[PDB]
Amino acid sequence: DKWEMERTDITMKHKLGGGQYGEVYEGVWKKYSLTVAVKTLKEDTMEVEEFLKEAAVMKEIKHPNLVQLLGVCTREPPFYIITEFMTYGNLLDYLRECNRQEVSAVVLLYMATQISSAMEYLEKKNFIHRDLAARNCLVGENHLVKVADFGLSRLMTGDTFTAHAGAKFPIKWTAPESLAYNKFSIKSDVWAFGVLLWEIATYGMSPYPGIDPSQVYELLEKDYRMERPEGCPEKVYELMRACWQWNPSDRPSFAEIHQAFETMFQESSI
Ligand SMILES: CC(C)[C@H](CO)Nc1nc(Nc2ccc(C(=O)O)c(Cl)c2)c2ncn(C(C)C)c2n1
Repeated sequence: DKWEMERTDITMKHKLGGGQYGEVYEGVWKKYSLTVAVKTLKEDTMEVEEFLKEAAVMKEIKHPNLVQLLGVCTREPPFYIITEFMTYGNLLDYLRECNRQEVSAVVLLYMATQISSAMEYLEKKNFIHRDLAARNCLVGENHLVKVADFGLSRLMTGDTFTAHAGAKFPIKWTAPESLAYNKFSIKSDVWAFGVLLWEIATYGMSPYPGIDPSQVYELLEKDYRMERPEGCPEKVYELMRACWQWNPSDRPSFAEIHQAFETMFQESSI
């Protein structure tokens, strides 16, 4: 493909971190004097074909609020996925460490608007994220937020996919039908978006504070939901609650969610 790059085109600068399936490095694409992010493959955590398929999916993604693929190094090991660099790291650490006078209520609305826009695009393009959380959103200059998209899957909007036998999910972000039946759809991303709103509203607090993850399912089925965070506008909390409807079909679409946040963002600025 025209996405293939020479390994020598990039010079690594610094290791940013990395966890589950690979490390992230800050690098420089010398030919364009451009700072980039390089995703490596951690052997024994993820198979080569599963990693190459992630890159194939990213090739098709083009949105201002979705991390842009720049190139890939597949020919031989180690394999790399080269994307644009997001200067301030993940949204979780950013919210926890920020100056709340600078990152005010309007900036929070701005951030939710950008995320919902990326999700509306995935919904329109027949993609599912399956890992929406603040730690998977990246921040750039002037509160620019982009959703990381390594784990995207092709799924016709409305269809439900089933995860593999004995799959582990981050319980507190996972929709009840996904916890109980390993069923994932755009509606399960709507549920996770609800949790992401709560992380934004609390400036990076951990959801279901103090609650045992093994008791979350039973609580959700008995209609327990996180309460309205301090300072959260009731309209924004009504949206979280609409995202947390037990029935997937009762949850709003990302087009409706995006429209609601766009209106509130325009109004708050005015
Ligand atoms: C923990 C690592 C892996 C990080 C945060 O989630 N991932 C991570 N961090 C990024 N950039 C930064 C920016 C600043 C810092 C800093 O502290 O100075 C750090 Cl750690 C990373 C990044 N940019 C594009 N990507 C794509 C690959 C989407 C990134 N993934």
